[PDB]
Parts: sequence; C-alpha cells; structure tokens
Amino acid sequence: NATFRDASSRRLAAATGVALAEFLQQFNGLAVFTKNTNIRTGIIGTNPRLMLGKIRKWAQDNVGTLFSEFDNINEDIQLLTDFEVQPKCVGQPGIFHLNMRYRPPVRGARINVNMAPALF
Amino acid sequence: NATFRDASSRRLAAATGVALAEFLQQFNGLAVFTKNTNIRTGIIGTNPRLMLGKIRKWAQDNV
Amino acid sequence: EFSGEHGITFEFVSLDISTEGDVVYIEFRFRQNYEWCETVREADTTIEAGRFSINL
Amino acid sequence: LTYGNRVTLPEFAKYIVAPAFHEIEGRAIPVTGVDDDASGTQATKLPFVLVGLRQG
Amino acid sequence: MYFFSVDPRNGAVCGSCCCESISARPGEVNGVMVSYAAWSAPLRGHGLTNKTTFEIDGVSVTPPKVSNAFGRTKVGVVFEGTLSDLFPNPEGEQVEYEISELNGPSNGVVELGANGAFTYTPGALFTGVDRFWFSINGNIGEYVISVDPTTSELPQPPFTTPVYVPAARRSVDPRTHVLKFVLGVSPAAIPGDVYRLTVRQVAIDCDGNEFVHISCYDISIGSCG
Amino acid sequence: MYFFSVDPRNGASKSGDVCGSCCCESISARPGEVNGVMVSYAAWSAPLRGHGLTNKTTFEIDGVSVTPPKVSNAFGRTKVGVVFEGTLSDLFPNPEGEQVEYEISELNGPSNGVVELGANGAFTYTPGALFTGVDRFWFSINGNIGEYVISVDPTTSELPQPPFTTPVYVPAARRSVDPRTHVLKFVLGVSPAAIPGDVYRLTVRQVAIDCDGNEFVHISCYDISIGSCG
Amino acid sequence: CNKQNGVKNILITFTDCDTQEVIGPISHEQPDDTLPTYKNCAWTNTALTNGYVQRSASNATMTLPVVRDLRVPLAFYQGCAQVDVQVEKFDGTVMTLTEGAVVEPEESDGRSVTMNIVASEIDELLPP
Amino acid sequence: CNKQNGVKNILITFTDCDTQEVIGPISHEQPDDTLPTYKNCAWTNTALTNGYVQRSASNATMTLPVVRDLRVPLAFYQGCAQVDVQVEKFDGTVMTLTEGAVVEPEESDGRSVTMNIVASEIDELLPP
Amino acid sequence: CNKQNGVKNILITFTDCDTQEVIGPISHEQPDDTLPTYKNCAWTNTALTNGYVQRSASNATMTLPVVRDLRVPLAFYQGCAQVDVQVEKFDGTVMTLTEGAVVEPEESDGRSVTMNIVASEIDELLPP
Amino acid sequence: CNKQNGVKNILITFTDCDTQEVIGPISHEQPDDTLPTYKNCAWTNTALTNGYVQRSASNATMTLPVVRDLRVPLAFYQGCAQVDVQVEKFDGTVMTLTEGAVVEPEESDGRSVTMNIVASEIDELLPP
Repeated sequence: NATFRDASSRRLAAATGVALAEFLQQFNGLAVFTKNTNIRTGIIGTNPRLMLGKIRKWAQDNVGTLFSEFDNINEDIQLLTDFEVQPKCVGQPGIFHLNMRYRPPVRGARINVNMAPALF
Repeated sequence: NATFRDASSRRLAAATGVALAEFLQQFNGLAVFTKNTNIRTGIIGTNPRLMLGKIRKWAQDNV
Repeated sequence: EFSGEHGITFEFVSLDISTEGDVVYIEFRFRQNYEWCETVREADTTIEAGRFSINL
Repeated sequence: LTYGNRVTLPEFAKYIVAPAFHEIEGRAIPVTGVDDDASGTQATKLPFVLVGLRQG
Repeated sequence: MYFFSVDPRNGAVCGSCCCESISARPGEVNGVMVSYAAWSAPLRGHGLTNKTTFEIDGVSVTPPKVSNAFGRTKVGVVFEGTLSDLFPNPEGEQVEYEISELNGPSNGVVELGANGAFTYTPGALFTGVDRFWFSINGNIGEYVISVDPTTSELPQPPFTTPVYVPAARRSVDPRTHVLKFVLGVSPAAIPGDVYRLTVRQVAIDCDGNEFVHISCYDISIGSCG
Repeated sequence: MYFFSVDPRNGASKSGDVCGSCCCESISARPGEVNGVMVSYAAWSAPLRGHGLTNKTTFEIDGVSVTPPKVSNAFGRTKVGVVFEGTLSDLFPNPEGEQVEYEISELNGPSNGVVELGANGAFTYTPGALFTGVDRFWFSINGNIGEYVISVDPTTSELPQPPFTTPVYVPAARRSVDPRTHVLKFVLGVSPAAIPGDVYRLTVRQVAIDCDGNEFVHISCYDISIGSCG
Repeated sequence: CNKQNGVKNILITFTDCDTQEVIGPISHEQPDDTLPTYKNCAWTNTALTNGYVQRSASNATMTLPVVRDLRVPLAFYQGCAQVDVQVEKFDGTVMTLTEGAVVEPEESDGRSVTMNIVASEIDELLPP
Repeated sequence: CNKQNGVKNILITFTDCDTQEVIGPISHEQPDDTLPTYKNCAWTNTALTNGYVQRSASNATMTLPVVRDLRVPLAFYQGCAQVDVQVEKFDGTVMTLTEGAVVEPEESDGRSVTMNIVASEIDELLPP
Repeated sequence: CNKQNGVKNILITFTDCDTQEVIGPISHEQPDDTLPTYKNCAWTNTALTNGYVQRSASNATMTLPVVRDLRVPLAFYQGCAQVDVQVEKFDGTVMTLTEGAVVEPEESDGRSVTMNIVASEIDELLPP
Repeated sequence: CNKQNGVKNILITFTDCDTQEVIGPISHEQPDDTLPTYKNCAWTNTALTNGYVQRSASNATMTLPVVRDLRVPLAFYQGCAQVDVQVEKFDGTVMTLTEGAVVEPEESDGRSVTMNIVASEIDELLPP
C-alpha cells in the first residue's frame, strides 16, 4: 500500500482533508433539487449533478500540488445521493456520499548509477 | 457614534448641504406626473422615480 | 390611460366597418404579447447543509 | 388583478371599454367567439360592444 | 415556535458535541415542535408513543445572588412579610427593592413598604398557591405564598427552576411523527447562562416493541430578545 | 434506520474497494439507543433463482476495543410488595473516595417501580404494587455508569437470574426475513453503559435456499462504533 | 412575471457647449419598436492567453433612437450640444446619464436620429 | 437515442472584484432557441506547411445568452464581476466554468445579454 | 481578483526644486490601454566573448503615461519638478519610486503626457 | 504528436550572485504564440572576399519570452540574478543552459518579460 508510507503523504492528505472541509461549506443553505432536477428561475439552487461537476472542477485545480494526476477522473471522484443507492423506501433528501482517490504526488528516490570506465 | 465627531465632518456636512441645495434648485417649475406616468412628448416633466434616479446619480458622483 | 396606469400595451392590427339594416358593425382586431409564468413556484426539494466525505 | 403582465378579456371589457362610451351602460359583453352565435348576440339592445378571442 | 428535525440515524449541526441550539429570553413561555418523521417513517409501524422523558442540566449557571422564600397563610386573612433578610448585600449597597408589575401576584395584591416590607392581601374566596417576582437592586428572586382553606394547611410546592418544561403539556402526532412541548423560562434566569435539555423519545413497531432515540438542545438564556 | 446492501460475491467488487475496504461496514451508535438495521441480499440471492432467504440467521458480538468499565454491576432480590433497600458504595473500587456523587439519571430510571436515593450510597426501591418480574435502573457513580437489577419474585421462591445485559447486544427474537424481496430486518440495542470510543464487531451468517431445499451460506461483518452525541 | 419589455419615458436635457444655455428636460418618443442599448462597465477586457485578461479603462456608452423634437435644432442631436438622458422601462428600471457627449454623428433625415451617447458612468435603479 | 438537444439549467455566480461581495448561484433562463457554445481545448493550432502545425497556448472560451435577472445589476453582465457559470443539457452533459471573466462586452438593451466568457479550463462530465 | 493584468492606482507627488513646495499625493488615470513599464535591475549587462559579460552601473527606469491633472501645471510633468510615483496593479503588486527625475521630455498636447522617469532604485511588494 | 511544433516545458532556476541563494527550478508559461529562439555555435563567421571567412569567438545566445512568476521579484528577470534555463519542445528536443546572464535588459510591464540569455554553450538532446 505504497500510498501511506511517507509522512509527507500523510501531511498532504490531512491538508486535502481540511481544504475540502473548509471548501464544501459553500454548499450550505443553497437548496438542492433532487426530483425534477430543474431549478427554477430566480432561486438560488443546485442539482446533484451540478454538485458533482463543481467537486470535479475543484479536484482538477489542486491536482499536481495536493493530488497527483487522477488517472480516471470519471471513477476516482463519485458523488451518490441517498435516494440513488438506497432503493426508495429509506431515502431522505439532504444526505450525500462523496468518495475520492488520494494519490500522493510522486517524489524522487534512489537513482542507481552504473558508471563503467574504459580507455580512449 | 463617530459621524459628527471631528469639526471637519461638520464643515463638510455644511459644504454638502449648500451644494445639494443648489443642485435641487434645478427641480423647480416643472411637472410631476405621479399617477399615470407617461410624460407626453414635448413637455418639461418628471415623475418621482426619475427624481430618485437623478438624486442617486448625483450622490454616487460626489462620492 | 390604462397602459400608463399599469404598464400593459396592445397592438392595433386592423379596423373594419360594415352595416346591416339599421346597425353598423365596427370591428377592431387587437393583438397582445406577453410571457407566461410558471406558476407551480413551489417549495424546494431540500435545504442542503451537512454532506458527507470519504477521501479514502 | 390576476396576471400581472396581462389583462384577461373580462378585465379588458370592464376596465377599458366600460369607462369609455357611456351610451352602452356597461354592456361590454365578453364572448367566446365573436361569431359563436348571431341569433343570440343580437338581442341585447343597441348599442353594445362584444369582446372575444379570435385565436391564441 | 421552534421547529427541529431529527437525524434519521444513518451515520450520514454538531456544534460542540451534538446538541442543537435554542435561544430564550427570561420570562417567556414558548413552544417547540420536533419532527421524528425522518427517523420513524422508514421504520413502518405505529408511529410514536406518549413516553417522552425530559432532563435539564446547566453547563453555565451563575449561582443566584438573592434567595427565595415560602409562605403558608390562611384564606381571607392578610399576610405580612419582609424582604430585607433575603439579599445578603455583601458589599455596602442600597437595598432598593421593587415589585415588577409584569410578574406580580395572581390572585392578590402586594403593598411594598418603605424598607423591604410587603403586605399580601389574598383574593377573597380563594385557596391555593401564588407567586410573585421581586428585584432587589437588579437581581431577581421569587416569593411564594400558600393560602390555606382554614382547615389545617397546604403542602409545599417546589420552587420553579430557571428553565423548565411543564409537567403535562407534551403531545405526539403518530400520523405525522411530530412531538410538541413547551419551554418555560423563569424570570429569575440570569442572562448568559446556558442549560442543556436531553430528550429520550420511544417509537413502536407493529408488534409492540420499542425504538429509543436520544437528543439534546442547548438553551441559551439571552437578554433583549 | 441503517440500510445495507450486501456484496454480490460475483467477479468485481463494490463500495470503495477502490483502494480496498475497511472490510466491515460501519455502524455509529449512541449509548442507550435502540435502532433498526435492514440488509438487502437482492444483490446476492436474486441471481440464485430459488426460494430466497430462510429464518436461520446467526449473530456474533466481538469487541475489538472495550476499555473495561470502572464501576462494576450488581444484582438484588426481594419479594413482592416488600420494599427493597440497597447500597451503592461497594460497586466503585477506587483509588480515592474524592467526591463520589451517587446519581440516578432519570432517562434510564426504573420501569415498574420508584427509587429514592439516600445521602451516601444508599437507595430505597419501592416496586410497583401487584407486580412481579425484572426491573433495572442505571446509576452513575462519578460519571462512571453501571446498572442495578432488583428482579422481584411473587414471593414464591425466586427468579433464577437476569443475564446482565451487555454494552452492545441484539435482542433474542425481533428479526425477520422477507423471501419476496430478500431483506433481513434486525434490531440493534446498545446499553447506556457503553463507553464512547469503543469498537465492537458484529458478524452475520445468513443462509439462503435453492428450489430443492439446499443451502447457500453468506457471511458479513459490521464495526459498531460507540460515540457519544450520535 | 417579467412585464413586457419596452420603453415608457425618455427625458433629454440639452446644454449648448458655447453659450452654456440649458434646454429641457424634454420628453421624446421612440420612432419604432427597437430599444436603446447600454454598456455600464467602464472597464473593457481583452482576451490574453491561458485564461488571463487585461483590464483597461474605457467609457460607458449608450445608443438611443428618438424622434426629433420640432423645437430643438437638429444640430443639438448631431453632437453640437452636451446632453443628459434618462430612460425608464415598463418593468421599473431607470437608466440615468449625466454630462453625455454625442460621438460619431450619423447622417439623419430630420425626423429620426440615432444618438451614440458616451458618458463616464451610467446609473441604474433596478426596479423595487 | 441521443435525447433532444437543448439547455435545461444555467447557474451563474457573480463576484465583484472591488468589494469582494458574492451573489449566487442564481439560475437564469434562455432567451431564445440559441444554445451556449463551448471550446475546451486550451491550445489553438495554426496550419504550417506539409502537414505540420504550430501548437501554442490559448484560452477556453464560452458564449452564453441569458435574460437579465432584475435583481443583479446589468453591469455585472458587461464585465464588472467575476462569473462562475454552469450549464446542463438534456442529455446529461454538464459543463462548469470557474473564475471566468467577461471579455469584449457587447451592447445590451436591458433584458437579454450575451456574455463572451473566457477562462483557463472548462470541465465536461460525459453522462454515463 | 487574480488573473487581471492592469493598473488600479497611480499616485504622484510633485516637489518643485526651486521653491521647495510640495503637491500631492495626487491620483491619476491611465489615458489608454498601455500600462506603465518598469526595470528594477540597476546594473546593465553587455555581451562579451565566450560567455562573459561586463556588469556596469546603471539606473532604474520607468515609463508612465498619465492624463494631466488640470490643477498641476504641465511643466511639472515635462521635467521641471521632482516626482514621487507609486503604482498598484490589480494582482496586488505595488511599485514605489521616490525622488525620481523626468529625463528627455517629449512633446505633449496638454491632456496626456508620457513620463520617462529615472531613479536610483525601485522596490516591489510581491503580493502574498 | 510527432509533428506539432511549439514549446511544452520551461524550467528556470535563479541564483542571486551577492547573497548566493538559489530559487527553483520553477516552471513557466509562454505569454504569446511566439517561440524562443536559439544560437548554439559559439563561433560567428564574417564574410571575407573570394570565398574565405574569418572565424571569431562569440557567445551561445538564447531569446526567451515568459510570464513573470508572481513569487519571484521582477529584478531577477531584469538581469540581477544568474539564470539556469531549460526548454523542452513537443517533438522531444530539450535545450539546457547553465550559468546564464541576462544581457541588454528590456523594459517590461510586470507580467511578460523577454530575456536575452547569453551563455558559453547550449546543449541539445536531439530526440532519439
């Protein structure tokens, strides 16, 4: 599990955690339509798909500095609503599930040298 | 409250009062359509809304 | 006068007159433009706040 | 009045046509079609004004 | 009317630990509604039951300065009392007393004398309990009087706590999963104090078993609204 | 209510196995709560065209982090109608008796009686008239919570023994399985004596059935995290 | 909602830039169905590379067609007179403009002019 | 299949770069049948000789017409504020543009603006 | 906001080297889209042979076009008074230059001058 | 993609040769479509008569425009700091240069500088 080896990886992971935590808070209030998925005209609101888009955009800026490359962005970042996963009996608007894929930025390591002398 | 603390503030308030007065002086001897505001073509007229507009304009200018 | 009172304007299109016996029919044809408003204007699905997070 | 950006026939007939000519005693009748019936819409005494939608 | 929604227990305002927030002004008696609809509706059953339990704890109290006092007079007879031995007035200070007309007696009239004296004339043909709220130099306390129906006596009621929930004013709506209850705040509650109310509501399934749920709210006694 | 979807045991995986999985689903619990859990075997038993599940589920509670309690529990006995007296001081083996504050939280008080706490570790339990059974109440010595059971016989001889309910438990018979939709329901009760921060592991062994009466066993785990304020 | 688009009142004040004599404010009437146009921001932008942008200073403009008033000379519309204009729409919006200057005069016929006013800043009053 | 083309939701977030105030995200409505146009590749190409090409750096552009909301000032659409826009078509596609800037503002009449937004990069979601 | 290449404030303080009077600090406005240009390194270089270079002493230069303020005489911009200039860009950078001297004045029309200021050293602030 | 001409990566390392402090290697971005220019042979030739030529010693030259990085002071680009540069094009070539010295500093505006680096020798890495 190479990922959680260096302490650098751990500190950067904590940094991404606190950054995303202090970032998501602009989705408080908002109002998130989840049945008609059609925000009206003149009312501040967002749709789960729009939220996923926002999250992706965000995760596509801190890349290189906090994350590294996000191989398959279509799968590493997933946002599933409560109703989506749970067959609708036990569903309740407001609950969402976000899951990402942390990949510490690759660092330098050993550089094996094989200098082989000769004449002329 | 600190608005009218410095004497300078008071003097500035006076300077603004006299300027505002001389400004408002233009709003004399004209009409004020205030029910069916549709000021006819070729008449020197105004309505409260246009007044508020011009006042806000002057204010935002002198800022 | 009504347009000035409420801000609603109509279009004039044509005027036809025609008589019959002792009556004259004077026929105006007006046309009125507007935009229809969605009325549903209901309450929102939820109210956001608290989400969730698993940055495994 | 309903429909803030519009005026439905009844409102037209009672607020624009009525306060106009006083020789029609408020007989500004809103009809469905102006030619929906010529045998019924010719009984109201003279004069009088009809108001009806042609096509939307 | 406060309106709160319960978490449906999926691990899905933490504030400090978990508990919610409720502002309150001294003297008011407000109403709160909490909707268990989110928690009890997936558990398809017979809704809630009338077995709520409330508990009040103070995390900031500011111990009172003035003290309270009791009284056990009889019917129709006038009562006399003092108001000087209540405030310990530690540092030399005027003992100026006052009887607020907002929180005066309920079936009588007091007569504040010149030096902490008061004469309570109970209403004719009346037997029971009565209270009033005095303010000795800004600090507020209560005086309770028990008028007795001339036979022997009358029991002793408990001095009302700063923040309380009335004995029997709670209700549950099983068709909508809504609990209604009342929040009473004594006029003696000192602004800035913070109390904690914990509730333990039980829902029920179609067979007669139980489902427990526990929550808190932090009542902040604030002055000026 | 918790609702979990079981793994399908077919080829690829599910639920964040992206970088592996904690291997157990998670269940947040608060001391005193009694919640309900539903597990949907539709992902695993539906491809097995047969008669769905059966009523042959079995559970197991194992603690991975317990933090053994400070105050021990105790057991009492009394006949019907006769009042019970008891002590509350020998249940707290301490290094100092600093300010021991015997406290009976009303939220988990008695069920068919009343208790009058004494001044110093004494209490008087008056059982309800015309009643015989088991009755418990949860005391709190210096923050540390324990339970006292005073089960009452109808003065015949005695009730044998209550089982001294564990911090986390699953009731004996409140489970059910719906073979029409492949869902198993069971209730999860956690005693008020659970310590915040503890971690238990509940393993569930559920058996389905084919069209001819044979068996297909499936095993899952869940980590119960006891957190106060939740 | 959004009541019908269209203009309701147009006020214009002329001040000759030589004798400093003032005329108005006079009303006017639209010659057709088209509406005046606007640009409020006094800072145009220019597309740099890689998402950046150069924010330079510029002027708030306004294009407005009106019917010539038969008591004001045509020169006062062609850019020989400092103008102050105000427009008010049906929905409640009003756009005021002071010390305007008719720039780039366009040949007219004597009954319908299209003035390209340039001013330092145009002020709104977004409806209630 | 290819569900019918068209826009369904337009979210815009205004941020003034003078007072640091934020407004939104407010939804808007399309004024006509024209659709917002996009360009994601931030590198333009130029035709050299014999199949070659000079690949240089450039921006990600966006063309969006919307009806002005009668609560946000018009200047915020003519390039006086940083915009954060989000579109969603009917087929599921959603395109996000953050911290963009309105470049080369055009005259508007007060009810329908056409913003030419420029930004560093636009992200696409590609419905499942 | 970030990513906006442009000037926001230009402060100039004039001091007459004859009467020792001081005027300012007065704000100014850009006359066009051109930005003030800078050179901080006070050492010019010259290309010698084989990778070497002759590092000699030189001055810190500045090129600044501004609209003449109708209260300060034109002579103060044509190199007849010591100037103290201070600029701020939109991205936070602010450059200060004290006791500069206008060198090689150019012809002007009375409304837009272009000052070639020379000074000992210019300091940058490098927004956080 | 084996054809497209243009620059892909630019690395720059600053070392101020008084305090002997090193910064980098920091990346950079082209400001426009133009590309850096090079000259590797340190022996310029001069045309004599009748087919001969005088072969003198000179410098490896390089001309490079970049966007100033808002964490490095502008002086380090104007020639008050030794630079070590590396450019990598799309076709695989890389050009490295060590112990460079910005010669003939050109007036810049604070966001786009054009450095004339002179060094003893530039190295190639002709794509495989």
